[PDB]
Amino acid sequence: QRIMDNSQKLGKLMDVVVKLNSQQNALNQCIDVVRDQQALLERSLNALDSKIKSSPKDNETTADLERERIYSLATKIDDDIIKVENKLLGVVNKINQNQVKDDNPKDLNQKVSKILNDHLNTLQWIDKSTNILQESLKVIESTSLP
Amino acid sequence: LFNYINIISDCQDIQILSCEILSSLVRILRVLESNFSVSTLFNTDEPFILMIEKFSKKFIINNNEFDVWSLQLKTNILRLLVESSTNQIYFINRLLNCENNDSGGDKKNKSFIIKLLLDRNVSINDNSEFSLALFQLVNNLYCNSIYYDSFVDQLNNTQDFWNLLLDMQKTINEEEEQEEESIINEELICKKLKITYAIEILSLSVLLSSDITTATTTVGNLVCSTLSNNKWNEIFKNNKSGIVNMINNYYFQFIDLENVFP
Amino acid sequence: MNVKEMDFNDLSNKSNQIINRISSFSSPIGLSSFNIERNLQEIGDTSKQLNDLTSSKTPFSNPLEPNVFQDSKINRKYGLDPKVLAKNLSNINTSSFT
Amino acid sequence: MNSFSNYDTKINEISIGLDQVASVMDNLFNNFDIHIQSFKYLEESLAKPLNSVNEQVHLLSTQFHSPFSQARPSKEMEIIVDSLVEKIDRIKQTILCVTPTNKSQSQNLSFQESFISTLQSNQIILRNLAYIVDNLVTELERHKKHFLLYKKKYYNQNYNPFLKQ
Amino acid sequence: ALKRMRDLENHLNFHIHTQLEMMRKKQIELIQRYIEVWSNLEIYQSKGKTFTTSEERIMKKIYELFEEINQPNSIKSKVEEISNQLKLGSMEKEKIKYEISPEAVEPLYNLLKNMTISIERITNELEIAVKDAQILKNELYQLKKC
Repeated sequence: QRIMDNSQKLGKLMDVVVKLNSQQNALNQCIDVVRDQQALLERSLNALDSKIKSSPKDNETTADLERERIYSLATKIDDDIIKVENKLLGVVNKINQNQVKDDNPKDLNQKVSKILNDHLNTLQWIDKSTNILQESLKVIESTSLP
Repeated sequence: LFNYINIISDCQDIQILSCEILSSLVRILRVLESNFSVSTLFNTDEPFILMIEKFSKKFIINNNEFDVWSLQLKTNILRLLVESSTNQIYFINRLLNCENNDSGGDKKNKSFIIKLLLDRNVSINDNSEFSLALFQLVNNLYCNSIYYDSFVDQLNNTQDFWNLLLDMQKTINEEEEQEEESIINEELICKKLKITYAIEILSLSVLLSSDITTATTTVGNLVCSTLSNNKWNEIFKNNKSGIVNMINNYYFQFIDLENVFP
Repeated sequence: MNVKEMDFNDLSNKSNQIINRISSFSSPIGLSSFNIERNLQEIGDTSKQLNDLTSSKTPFSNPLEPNVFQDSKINRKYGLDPKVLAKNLSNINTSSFT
Repeated sequence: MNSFSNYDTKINEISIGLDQVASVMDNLFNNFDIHIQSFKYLEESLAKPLNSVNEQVHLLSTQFHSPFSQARPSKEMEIIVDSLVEKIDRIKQTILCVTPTNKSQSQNLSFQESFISTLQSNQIILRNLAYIVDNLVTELERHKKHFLLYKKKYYNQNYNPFLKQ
Repeated sequence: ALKRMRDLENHLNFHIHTQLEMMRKKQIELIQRYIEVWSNLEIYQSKGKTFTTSEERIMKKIYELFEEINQPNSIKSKVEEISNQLKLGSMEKEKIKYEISPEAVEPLYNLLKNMTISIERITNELEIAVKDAQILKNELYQLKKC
C-alpha cells in the first residue's frame, strides 16, 4: 500500500512537471515579445530622430532659443531623476544588507524580525492599494453613463 | 573655517585661529549635548562632508604638506582632535575615514595616527604640547569602545609602535644620569603623562593578547615568531630581577615624594 | 508525537514570496518595487503609525453596533478567528523573553 | 522467517522525498509566474511610447501639414512632464520612508512590550484592511454588475471583460 | 525529479533574473531617449513660431520641477544627507538579542502563520480588485467616446 501511495504521489507530480514545461514556454514568449518590442521602439526612435536631425537650423528665433533651452531642461530632469533613483536605491540596498549582516539560518530573532518586516511592508502595500482602488472608484462613479 | 584651514597656505595665523575657533565651538557644544544633536549637525551637508574628505585626504595621506606646517598649527589641529575625541564620535568617524559599510589599498587610510607616532622627522621631546596632545588623542581613541578593535589590532601588529615604547624606555634611563637644577618641572610632568597613557595602553593590549580561544594551533606560532624569540626574552633573561626593579625603581622611586620635593 | 516542525524558514520563504509577487505588480522600474528591512523598534513605530492611520480609514460603527453578519463574513473569508488569535497572543507576555 | 527485514525507514525516506518534491514544485510555480508578470509589465510599459513615436514617424512620412496644426505643446509632452512629476513624488515618498524618524514615544517601552504592541498592532491593521478590502471589493462588485447590465440593455453585449486568466 | 526541479529553480533564480534586469535597464535606456527624441520633436514642430499660453503653462512647470531637484534644500541635497547618515553609521542601531521561551515558540509560530495566511488572501483579492477596477475604467472611457 505505502509503495502504491508513494507511486501515485510521484505520478501526479510528474503530470504537473508537464505544466512547468508550459510555464517555461509562456515565459520564453514574454522574453521574445519584450526584446522585439524594445528593438522596435529603438528602430522607430532612430526613424524619428533622423527626420529632426536633417532639418536646417536656418531661421531660428529668440523664442526657438528659449524653447531649445527649456525642452532640453526637461531631458536634463529625467537624467538627474535617474541619478537620484540609482543613488537612493544604493542607500536602500545597503540598509537592507546592514540589518541582514548577522546572517544565521539557526537564529530565531533574525527570522521573526524578517517575517514581521515582510508583514509590515505588505500591510503598507495593502493600504496603498486600497487608496488606489478607492480613488479609482471615485473616477468610475463620476464617469456617468448616457 | 575648514576652507580657511585648507586654502590659506600662506597667512598661517588664520589657519591657527580657525583651529582655535573650532576648538571653542566643540567645547561649547560638549556643555550643551543635553540640547544640541551634534551628529545631525554634521550629516546634512555634502559640500561640508566633501570638505572633511578633502581635509582628511590632505592630512592623512600627504606627509609632504605636513612638514610645511608649523608646530603651532600641528599642535592646535591636535587640540581640536583631543577635544572632539571626548564626546563627538561621529565627527571623528569622518575625520579619520573610519567608515566602512581582494584589493587591499584601503589599509593605508586608518594608519595615519600610527604614522604620527612613528614619522621621525618629528620629535617627542622638542615640543611638549604636540607630543602630549598626540598621546591624549591616542588615549581617547583607545578608551572609546567604537574605535577599540579597529585601532588596537593596527597598533598591536605595528612592530615599530613596540619599538617606539622600547626607545622611550631609553629616554628615561639615558636622561636620569645627566640633568640637575632649573626649568625641568613642566616637561617632567609632560614626560610622566606620556608614560601614564603608554602604561594604560600597554595594560589593555596585554589583556586582549589571549582570548581568541579557537586559534589554539596558530596563536602559539604567531606570538613566538613576529616578536623574535631573542628580543623579548633578552629583557627578562638579562634582567632576571626585572619585575623587582620595575617595582622598586620605576614604581616606588617615582612615588617617594619626600625625595622629589623637599 | 510527530512534530510538524515549526520552521521559520518556510514561514519566511512565504512572507518573502508574497513581497516578490507584490514587486511584480508595482512597476519593475524606478523607486516603485523596493522594500526596506527595518529593526524591531522601527517595525513597532511604523506598525503604530499604520494602526493609528488605518483605524481612521475603517468606518468602524459605534461599538454598540458590532455588525455580526459582516464579522461572520470577514473573519471566515480571511481566517481572522479572534478566539484563535487571542489564544496565541495570550501566551506571549514579557516573561516569554530573556 | 528469521531472514525478514524491515523497510519502513526507506518508505518514510521516499515519502519525505516526495514531500520535498511537492514543496519545491509549489515554489517553482510562484517563481515562474512572478517572472511572467514582471515581463508583462515591460510589454505593457513599452506599448504607449511604441504607439506615439510610431504615429509622429508616420505623420512625418506622408509630408502632411495638418491644417488644424497639432496643439502646442503636444499632449504627449503634457504627459512627459506629468511622468517627471510622478517620478519626483516617488522620490519624495522614498525619502520619507528611509529618513530615520525623530525619537518615537516607543522609547518609553521595553523591547518586550513594544514587540507585544507590534503583534497587537499588526493584528489590528490586518483586521482594519480586511474590512476596507471586503467593503471596496463588494462595491466594485456593484459597479461591475451595473456596467454589465448597461452593456446588456443598450448594446445587447453579453461579453464580460472581467473573465479571469 | 527533485534534481530536475533544482536545475530549473537555478534557471529561474539566476539565468531568467539576469535577462529580466538587463531588459529593465534597456527600458530605462529607451525611456530617456524617448524624451530626447520628443523634446527634439517639439522644438522642430514649434520652430519659427511664437509661444502659446499652454507652452508657457508647461515651460513654467518644467522650470518648477527643475528647481525642486537642484536648489540647496532640494531632493538631491536630502538624498545626499541620507547617503552620508548611512556612511557614518547614523542608522546602524544596536542589535539586542533574546531567548524567546520554548513555551512561547508554538504560540508565536501559529500567530505569525495565521497573519501570513490572512495577508495571502487579502493580497490575492486586492490584486484582482485593482485589475477589475482599471479594466472597468478603461471600458467606461471608450464607452464615453463612441
